[PDB]
Amino acid sequence: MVQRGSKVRILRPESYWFQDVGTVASVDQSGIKYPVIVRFEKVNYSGINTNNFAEDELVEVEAPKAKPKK
Repeated sequence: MVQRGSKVRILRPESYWFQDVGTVASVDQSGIKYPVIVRFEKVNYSGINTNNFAEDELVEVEAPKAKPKK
């Protein structure tokens, strides 16, 4: 589940930030090309920092917990 704060991988071959984990800034539910907003640290050929992606084009890859079960 992609909430505000969860980091996800980018699966958009068009996005300069392919194969990189960004952070979800906010989720808009009204009708846009990318309901979920993602943030990055690097830039691209256009010189951007934040963009918008769809949840289906993102994978959840947060730092796993170091404690399966005691």
